[PDB]
Amino acid sequence: PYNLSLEVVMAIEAGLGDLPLLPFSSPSSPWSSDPFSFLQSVCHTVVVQGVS
Amino acid sequence: NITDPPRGCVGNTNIWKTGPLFKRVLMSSKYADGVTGRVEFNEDGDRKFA
Repeated sequence: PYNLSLEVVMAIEAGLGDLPLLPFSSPSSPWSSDPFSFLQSVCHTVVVQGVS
Repeated sequence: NITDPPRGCVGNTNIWKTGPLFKRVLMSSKYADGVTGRVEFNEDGDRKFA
């Protein structure tokens, strides 16, 4: 409803910033063993993006 | 094989080994305990004949 326009927000592990027009390849670091930090980051990114 | 419950909320990222056996053991007491007495909790885990 209300002429919705779809927007996709990629909640990658990297910090929020302007999307760059250049492919950068770097080695992936191991995931943090604390899931609470990941949950808080996901919640903050969703709130900022207003993800439905 | 009675593994103690895991400690912590972030370190534990697996289900406890003491699962269905622990539930079956817990839902196996049949005595006269408490004011109601005759603890016969079965099926979903609720007593009978109150």
